Amino acid sequence: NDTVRESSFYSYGTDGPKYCYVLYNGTALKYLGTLPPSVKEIA
Amino acid sequence: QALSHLTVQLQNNFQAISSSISDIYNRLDPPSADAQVDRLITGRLTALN
Amino acid sequence: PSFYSHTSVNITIDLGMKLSGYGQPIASALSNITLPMQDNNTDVYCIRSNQFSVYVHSTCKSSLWDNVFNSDCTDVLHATAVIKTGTCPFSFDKLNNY
Ligand SMILES: *[C@@H]1O[C@H](CO)[C@@H](O[C@@H]2O[C@H](CO)[C@@H](O)[C@H](O)[C@H]2NC(C)=O)[C@H](O)[C@H]1NC(C)=O
Ligand SMILES: CCCCCC/C=C\CCCCCCCC(=O)O
Ligand SMILES: *[C@@H]1O[C@H](CO)[C@@H](O)[C@H](O)[C@H]1NC(C)=O
Ligand SMILES: *[C@@H]1O[C@H](CO)[C@@H](O)[C@H](O)[C@H]1NC(C)=O
Ligand SMILES: *[C@@H]1O[C@H](CO)[C@@H](O)[C@H](O)[C@H]1NC(C)=O
Ligand SMILES: *[C@@H]1O[C@H](CO)[C@@H](O)[C@H](O)[C@H]1NC(C)=O
Repeated sequence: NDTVRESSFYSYGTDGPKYCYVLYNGTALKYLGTLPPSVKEIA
Repeated sequence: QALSHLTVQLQNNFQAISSSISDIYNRLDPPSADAQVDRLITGRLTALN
Repeated sequence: PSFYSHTSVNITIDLGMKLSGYGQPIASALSNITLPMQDNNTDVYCIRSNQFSVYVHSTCKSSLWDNVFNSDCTDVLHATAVIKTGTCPFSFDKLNNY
């Protein structure tokens, strides 16, 4: 629910924008963006 | 079919890096860009003929 | 969307010039190219950030038919380093064009 800095971890660890990341060793490696409201399938 | 073929002929590279003139001018210096664009010009003229 | 991380790549080109017997400036093949230091070396540089920019810094020196560059280039022997496309599908000056 909050932006995570590069090579960092979530600070506070429900309703609002969600920022998605790829984690390798508990640290943010790639930023994927916000979750769009119209996701219908993930392959 | 004739119009369809004429329209689809615009995707031919004609031995160039790209079929988009804007991409060529955004990726290359003008001296090389002109040489790249000349091939597309010739191919499109042949298709029109 | 992506992370923001910018890297500047400075390429240093040291040129050697001389005067030929016909009165024309000749650029020596002993000119040196220096890349930013990476992994304890300065000959290969790979981009490891999301965004990058490229810059060229040129220096000029002169010798007298002895490959001993110890004097600054004069008005006749002054030269500037440039990078041309060659065989690449893109030019160096267009690398900063997204
Ligand atoms: C490019 O670098 C080379 C060395 O890699 C320089 O050649 C040396 O020059 C010094 C004096 O600056 C001499 O004492 C050495 O004997 C030279 N070494 C060799 C192997 O020739 C060269 O001068 C540099 N070129 C320019 C234009 O700066
Ligand atoms: C749920 C875990 C993975 C989430 C990944 C989210 C990252 C990027 C999403 C990009 C936008 C997708 C848009 C799909 C098209 C549409 O909006 O209909
Ligand atoms: C995200 O959730 C945590 C835990 O409830 C909360 O402390 C924080 O304020 C939230 N952040 C935002 C931007 O809403
Ligand atoms: C992962 O991070 C931990 C600290 O959170 C560190 O001790 C460990 O060495 C890291 N592992 C790798 C494989 O880098
Ligand atoms: C490259 O040179 C510029 C000035 O031209 C300087 O500000 C910058 O820090 C240099 N980059 C590196 C990585 O040293
Ligand atoms: C790089 O070289 C330095 C000395 O210049 C040395 O201390 C260091 O260990 C080297 N790095 C390596 C081997 O990863």
